[PDB]
Amino acid sequence: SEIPQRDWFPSDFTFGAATSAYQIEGAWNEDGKGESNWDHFCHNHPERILDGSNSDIGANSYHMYKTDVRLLKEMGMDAYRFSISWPRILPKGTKEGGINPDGIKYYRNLINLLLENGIEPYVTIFHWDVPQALEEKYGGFLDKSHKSIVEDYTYFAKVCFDNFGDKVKNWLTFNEPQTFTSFSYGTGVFAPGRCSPGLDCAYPTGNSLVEPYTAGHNILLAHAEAVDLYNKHYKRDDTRIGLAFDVMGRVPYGTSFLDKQAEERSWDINLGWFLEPVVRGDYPFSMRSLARERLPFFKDEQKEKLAGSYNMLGLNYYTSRFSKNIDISPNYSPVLNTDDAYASQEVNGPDGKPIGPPMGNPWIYMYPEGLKDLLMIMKNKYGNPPIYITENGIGDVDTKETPLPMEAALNDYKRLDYIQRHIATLKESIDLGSNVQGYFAWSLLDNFEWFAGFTERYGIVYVDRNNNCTRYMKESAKWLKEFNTAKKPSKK
Amino acid sequence: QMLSPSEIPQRDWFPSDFTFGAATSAYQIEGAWNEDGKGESNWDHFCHNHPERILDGSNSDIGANSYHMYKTDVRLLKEMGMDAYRFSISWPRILPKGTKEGGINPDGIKYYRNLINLLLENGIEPYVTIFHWDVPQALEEKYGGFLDKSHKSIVEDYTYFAKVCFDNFGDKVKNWLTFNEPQTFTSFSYGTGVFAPGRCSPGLDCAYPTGNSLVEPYTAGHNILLAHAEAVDLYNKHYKRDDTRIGLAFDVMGRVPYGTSFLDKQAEERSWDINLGWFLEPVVRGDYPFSMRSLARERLPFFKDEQKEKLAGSYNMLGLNYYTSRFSKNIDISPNYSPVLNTDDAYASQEVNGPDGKPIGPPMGNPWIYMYPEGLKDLLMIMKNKYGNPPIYITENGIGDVDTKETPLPMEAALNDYKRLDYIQRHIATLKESIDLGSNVQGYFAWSLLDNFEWFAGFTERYGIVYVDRNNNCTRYMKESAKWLKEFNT
Repeated sequence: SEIPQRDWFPSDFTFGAATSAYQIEGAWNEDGKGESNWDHFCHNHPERILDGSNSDIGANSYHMYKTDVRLLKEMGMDAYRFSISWPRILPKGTKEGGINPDGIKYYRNLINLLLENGIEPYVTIFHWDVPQALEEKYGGFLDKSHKSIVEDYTYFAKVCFDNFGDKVKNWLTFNEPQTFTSFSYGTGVFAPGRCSPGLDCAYPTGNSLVEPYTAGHNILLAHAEAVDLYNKHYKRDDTRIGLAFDVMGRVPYGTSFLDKQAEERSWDINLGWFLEPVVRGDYPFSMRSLARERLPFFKDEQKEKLAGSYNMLGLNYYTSRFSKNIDISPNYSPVLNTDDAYASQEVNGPDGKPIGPPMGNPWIYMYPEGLKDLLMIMKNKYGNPPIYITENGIGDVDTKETPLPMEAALNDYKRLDYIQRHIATLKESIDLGSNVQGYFAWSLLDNFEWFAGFTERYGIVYVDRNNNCTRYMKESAKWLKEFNTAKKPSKK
Repeated sequence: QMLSPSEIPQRDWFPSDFTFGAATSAYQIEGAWNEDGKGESNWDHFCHNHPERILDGSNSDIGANSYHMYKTDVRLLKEMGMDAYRFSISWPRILPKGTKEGGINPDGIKYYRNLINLLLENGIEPYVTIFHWDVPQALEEKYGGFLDKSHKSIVEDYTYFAKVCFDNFGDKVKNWLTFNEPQTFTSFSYGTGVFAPGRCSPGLDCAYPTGNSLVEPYTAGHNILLAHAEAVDLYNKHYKRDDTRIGLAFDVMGRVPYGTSFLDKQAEERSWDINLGWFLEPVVRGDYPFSMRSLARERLPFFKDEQKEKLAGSYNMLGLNYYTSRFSKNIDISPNYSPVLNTDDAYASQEVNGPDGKPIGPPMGNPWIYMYPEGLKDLLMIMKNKYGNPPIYITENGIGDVDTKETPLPMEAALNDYKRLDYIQRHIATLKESIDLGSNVQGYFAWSLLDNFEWFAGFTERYGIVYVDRNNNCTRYMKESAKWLKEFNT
């Protein structure tokens, strides 16, 4: 059968689940934790969240992590990817502000419990939760000096290396810098909600063509400094560090050679943006030729620290899009930073049919082939470095007007089928030379899905918010459980 | 060097309808530069006023004296069994003042009709290049020729010259090429300035460093495209017959990524674009390559919709002048780098020697030709897979034997041109390989039926398959290459 079996993959292969701090933790202002950009955004603009909710409680994992670890254990996961709340560790976001003991202890307890149970931690240092104190001091990642945020982020990473480096062997400095920059300062659907005048976001007094690039540049400088620090004082033979990129596969809209060029520019604007800098030390050629002065140059010293600043890389894959060419002409001018790719990303092809089957929410269309394309690109174009699919899954719609019955939410067969197909694609990719080494289902738990609030459940484990956030294994989780039971069965 | 007799191309390797011929250009072989009322050209002017810009300080006042010896040229073509002969028309020989009001020169019309008729008499099909770099000096002084900032005068004057050609030769000519190597013409004439009028950007070494190597080449190229579009429109609407065809020929050097980095693949891409796509894409889809627009920006003119419409599909066939290839190496956009020449807009260095230190192919003698037939195959695959697999003619292919005063080439050695024969045989063989791969190539023209004036190289290079003794009344002598071609076609 083509249904994935654990013996399809090497003994060393890794299978886990993933979450992020703001999305599952709760205890937003408990035990000294400082306010983050998201606490601020949700509390100030509930109307910018689909269901007007916030993650004050989320999945209450700050108090229920032991149940989280138990389920991970029961499912036989090899690893668990989670993030550290910058403001829970440093309430004022700086060294000056001081470290929060309860924050350090929370993560220390989680990490130790995971390891004791034989589950390897894959820690995301920054998963979009910027301490509000930094946002107010210098705009956080919008820091025009390119110094303040780099120093503050670097110290944050230092505190993580100092307090957890003896137990953590896998680090991810940043999660989806492209989504973060483009959504936060481009379309403004993410905190702080900035965008160009004329666009519909909470603060249409920004610049979608510039701020996303300013933020991205500071993120890359911060990543380079943190990795430099790591390699000089905390690096160990068995530890790895990198970052995770959000990536949607790209496929030519039509047959014209122009759509092939459009496709290339789209991989560039989405993946290339942050990938090429850590691979070779600079932005993709296409981006420098189109964004021009809006895309900052790197000093030679920065280019050096940037090139090769990873031991592994994560890819968060969910869907794909058809790329359609847009010619450079006097009748076209970019509005969003993503418009600099001179191509429109389409869900539907020229025949009026979606690239793949819709999975339920507004943007996820199933197209496993896209993942294979992505892996072949990493293999053939970017040196075939160690790759971990740090995120993959779907969100089941559940709203007040369209309630999702718990029994139906638990019988998540679409998610199961989707997960199985992507794991199968990983096997096909491996048989073609891909250096992929692990897979993480996104959302061990149903959680706060940013601007979607609680309208989408991505968990393999159901969280009953109506009843003390009690957890319930869904069919997907149960299949993963049997899948992980043994590396190599006997009889699959 | 020169291998296996079982590899030697045979005529039956190609379809009965395939076309094999030789090629020349007006200024290079005609001579009679000011005879029978012929007007002065940009090249007459350049060679006369700037002999130091020509390797041996020569000029083509006589060339191969084909204006008078064309009957012998036809004879040789006939003897070699050539199916066709590609030659060009001298704009100034037809229109001394390059304009309609300047009048048509009856002696010019006569000359070409005699050549064309004699060719057809001997069963040789004429392939006529309308413009082969010889602009009437009168137009150059009037508004700068293709530098016309109005983008109207030159288009009108060229369209009229084209009309005179269609009117007076269209009855016998069924194969037209509007322009020869537009990229070479624009870049060399206004970029590096090695070609007449010899303009370049201030601070650069050329006869007239008062131009702009980042704009003039594009202005000229833009006018050339508008001129081509107009001429083609005119042709289709008044001269096009079911059995006649029109197009143009592009100069093309193959491009191979320098190293294994994906960056060199992209550099190779931009290079094919700046060299070939610059003029190919406009005639294929009505606009310049995306890469060029993203890099040259406003230095690359926009087309009016009416023009994009006339440009798109303005050809029934396409010519490719192929001689060698280069390794393309990436150059990043940065505050430390600034383009100087229009060709620098491609952000890539063109290298002869690869990362292993070996030349892309064996040197053929002159300073730039390295034998790499595989590059021709790469080119035909691109044409087939990316640009609609249109009918293709290799309108130029060959090598130039160095023959200077310092190091004179013994005539006997000049005639035993085995290196050229080898090169010719290998590229023809490559056409057979490309055909088996789906290429829609329909013909091959060895460049230089005769040793001629090789532009800034003067007479230091002999590209002919037929030797021309300029010392003894420009007498012609068959070289080994010609003798093999004779056998090939028989």
